[PDB]
Amino acid sequence: FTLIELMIVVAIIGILAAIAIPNFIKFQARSKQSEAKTNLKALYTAQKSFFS
Amino acid sequence: FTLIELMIVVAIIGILAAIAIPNFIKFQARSKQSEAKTNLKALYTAQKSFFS
Repeated sequence: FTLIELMIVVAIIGILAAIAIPNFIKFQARSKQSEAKTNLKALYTAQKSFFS
Repeated sequence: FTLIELMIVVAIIGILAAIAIPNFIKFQARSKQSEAKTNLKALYTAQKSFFS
């Protein structure tokens, strides 16, 4: 190999350092949203038993 | 040998002192021109790496 190849190697690692991956904060927000579901279903249950 | 031969020897040395040889300054200049080639290829390489 020669100088151009080696500079391209450096440039490629520079590219990978700035890659645009998916936004996983969206995934973690969807994980955090489950509190609302569980606690609202608990509200529903408690209301039904209270009415009964 | 005689006087004519000796004078011809002197004249031949006079001729050799003024012989017309190739112009070697052109060969020196062709040697010096290699800076441009090497440095322009380095410029090309660096431009390609920067683009990448």
